[PDB]
Amino acid sequence: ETPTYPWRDAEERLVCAQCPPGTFVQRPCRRDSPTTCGPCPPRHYTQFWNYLERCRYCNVLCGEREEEARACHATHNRACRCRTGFFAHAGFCLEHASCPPGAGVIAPGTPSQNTQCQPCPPGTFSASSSSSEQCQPHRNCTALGLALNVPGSSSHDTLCT
Amino acid sequence: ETPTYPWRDAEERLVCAQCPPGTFVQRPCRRDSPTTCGPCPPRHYTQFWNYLERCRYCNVLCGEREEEARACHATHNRACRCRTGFFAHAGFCLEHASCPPGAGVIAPGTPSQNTQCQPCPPGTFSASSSSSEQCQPHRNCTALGLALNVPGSSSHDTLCT
Amino acid sequence: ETPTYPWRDAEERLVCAQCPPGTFVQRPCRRDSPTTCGPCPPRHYTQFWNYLERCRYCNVLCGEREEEARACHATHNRACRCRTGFFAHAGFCLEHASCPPGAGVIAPGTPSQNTQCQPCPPGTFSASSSSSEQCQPHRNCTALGLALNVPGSSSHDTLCT
Amino acid sequence: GDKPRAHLTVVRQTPTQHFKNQFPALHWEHELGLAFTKNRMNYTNKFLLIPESGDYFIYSQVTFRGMPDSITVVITKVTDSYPEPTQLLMGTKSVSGSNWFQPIYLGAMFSLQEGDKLMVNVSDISLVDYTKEDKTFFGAFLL
Amino acid sequence: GDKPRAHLTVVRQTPTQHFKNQFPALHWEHELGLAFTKNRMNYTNKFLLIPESGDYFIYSQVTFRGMPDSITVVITKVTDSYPEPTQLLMGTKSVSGSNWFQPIYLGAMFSLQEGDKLMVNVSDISLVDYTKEDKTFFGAFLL
Amino acid sequence: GDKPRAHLTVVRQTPTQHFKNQFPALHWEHELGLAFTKNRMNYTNKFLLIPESGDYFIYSQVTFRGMPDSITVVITKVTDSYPEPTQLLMGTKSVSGSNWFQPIYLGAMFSLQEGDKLMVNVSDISLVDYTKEDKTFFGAFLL
Repeated sequence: ETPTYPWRDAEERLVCAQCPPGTFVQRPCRRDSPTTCGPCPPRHYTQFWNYLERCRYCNVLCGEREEEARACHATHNRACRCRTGFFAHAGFCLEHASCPPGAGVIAPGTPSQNTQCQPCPPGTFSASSSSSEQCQPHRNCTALGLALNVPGSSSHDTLCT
Repeated sequence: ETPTYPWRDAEERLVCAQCPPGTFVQRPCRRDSPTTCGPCPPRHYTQFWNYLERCRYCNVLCGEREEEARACHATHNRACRCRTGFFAHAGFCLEHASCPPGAGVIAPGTPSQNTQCQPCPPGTFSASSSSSEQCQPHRNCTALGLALNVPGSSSHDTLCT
Repeated sequence: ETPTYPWRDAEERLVCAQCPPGTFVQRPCRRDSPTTCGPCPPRHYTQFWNYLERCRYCNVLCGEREEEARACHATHNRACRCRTGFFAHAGFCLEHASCPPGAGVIAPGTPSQNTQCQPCPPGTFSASSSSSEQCQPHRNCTALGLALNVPGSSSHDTLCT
Repeated sequence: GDKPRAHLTVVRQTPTQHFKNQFPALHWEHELGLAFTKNRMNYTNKFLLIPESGDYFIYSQVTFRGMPDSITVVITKVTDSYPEPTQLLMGTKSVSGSNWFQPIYLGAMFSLQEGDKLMVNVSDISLVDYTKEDKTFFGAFLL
Repeated sequence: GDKPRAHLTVVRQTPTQHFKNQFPALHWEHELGLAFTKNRMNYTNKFLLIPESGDYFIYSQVTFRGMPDSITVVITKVTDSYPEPTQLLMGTKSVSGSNWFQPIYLGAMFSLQEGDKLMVNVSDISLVDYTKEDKTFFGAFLL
Repeated sequence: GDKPRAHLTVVRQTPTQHFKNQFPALHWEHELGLAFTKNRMNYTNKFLLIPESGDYFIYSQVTFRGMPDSITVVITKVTDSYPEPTQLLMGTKSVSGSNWFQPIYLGAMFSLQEGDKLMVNVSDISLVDYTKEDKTFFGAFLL
């Protein structure tokens, strides 16, 4: 059940136990003794069962427009994500795009994807060119008690009298 | 008459015969014996008289928009040319250019050069913007039995009545 | 007072004199003898007191639009500057810029900086778009004995009657 | 004495069937033309196999040709002692000119162990110029 | 036998306080991750320190990222016997695309002396991608 | 013991008289400044001459400067046993910005024979930055 590995003893061929996440092989197994698993030193990690003779180094630095998603822990590497108004793609970390007047936000900006704009279906509008405004519905002069003097699909809602 | 080469015998300095195209020196010459020329293995070639101890490798692969001009033969490397509607220059293999209305094809597109356009000399025209149409002559309303109501040099031939 | 250096004798640890500009250590010092400083060979230089065992090579070649500012001398490297109508920046050597009509030359083009243009202050003008013309003053029809029928700030001076 | 060495050259790559979003590994020629392996250095299916522990110089060039936003070459070390590979070298370049080509060269020294495997991964395998052995290659030698 | 070797990797650079107009030198990691020094090769504060006279292969890659007119990497040799450094290797590239990144790789062989110091200088230290050990690095080994 | 080595540096190139359409070979400095040859490695008129059979690491950088569609560096092996040269290494890049400069670096390992000759060929010899030894160079060493 316990993950295992083969080793060339300085004596024979024996079958040593592997070491759990957060540890490494500090000393190989011997016929007398089970594997000595030591804890990963600071700024080092092992995320899986392993027979490394040295832990892995937390080698990711967050840079530019990035912050820590995960901290360096004995069982995982450091990780970085793009900041609030920023998203990453193709190897770069660039600021979210704004939906212009006519299209609305159907998907808010995530550290992964860009703000997806979609033109508002007949009956809705988008006033501003920010990345917050969704497709808001038009005013009903009908069910309000007025008359539709002017209506604009693209923006500006509608004007009643 | 037979190409020759000097060799350090494992014994002396002797003068060995070279090997013909399609062969290589399988064994050097000896005072007793002439050079042993063996045939080039598959996917290998020698194009000239030589004293190589190993044939050359057919190391050209045809790629992108290319096909075999020559196949790999015991006496020559593989070779590639640009395809039908394509020509190569500066290291790239790009599609032939089309002559616009006003210029005509004086040189059809060859796997080497691009389709050369030249503006049609007064008395000729080019209707379409393809790379096939040359400079076609205008209609003679004179020797046809009509009158030249409208004539256009650039394109459209001429209209008679 | 004389610059000095420590040396591992092929015998001890001794304190040898350095060599002046235009020389190098031809032979290290010995308890018996002071440092032998030899002259730098042609196309070589040392610009400072030193204990080099070989002079430095005049390794700068003037190229493109450049000429010698300094020649290779036993005490200095060769040096290059951009030519008359040229200036160098960011690693390139490009021709001086011309001041257009409206701005004038407050700083003539130097092998180092570019010709700096500044728009002429009310009361002056710049006719041509060369890099020689500075901000010339307007005509005084007042102190000349005429009247200012037309005046233009940007260019063309003024027209009197 | 007899030190492990290999110089590998590009062949025609087979299209990758599925995308893990992972950078696909190149396949190489290992014995024909300028390609060779010697002194116990084994090449098997995309991997150079390290036969002896020591310090190695490793290099690769991949020529990219386009007829994306970036092209990337990574040299990767796989070991049995751990499920995740190690990125030894990365050459990454932003692409801005509809017909273009560009080489990426990487070389450096690394302490390696007997049994380690080396591969070369690229961002987009279809952009790789495979037409000649002198443009795209991969090698390593014990110092 | 036991030959001097080092492979150094990028860390976060500290902003340079003043400009001499001089190309600032990079700082390096020398023992963690893929970084190492051995056999009397010492790294101290930006310098690789040469412990033994002989011929060395020296290499460096600096990945540049911009979110000027040119980017430049120089590998420089400092000696006590002379006040001015020697430029051994220069990789210089003109920059033309507001978001971009680009590596510069340099490697060559040089005759060096015990006591010589090697450093890597760049045109603009704030353009240097420092985010991972595989993108920006510096090494040397006695042949 | 005493292994063949050379590092060559750029000098001013003489204009090529006629065009065979062939890529012209560079001329090099072989003894002054950072340039050297030792242990039976001979440089004669554009050629590095191989004195001993074995595996060599060969490298070159050519810095190109423009004040065409592509720039190209090739490292070429000439032998007496065959009329046609062998292309060992090719660095080729498409050029797209009227004032520009760009380096091309190539390095790899090859099995060479005593008597072989190595040269560096470029696409356009007038584009080669020749102004300093640290920008354009050519070397080789027996492993």
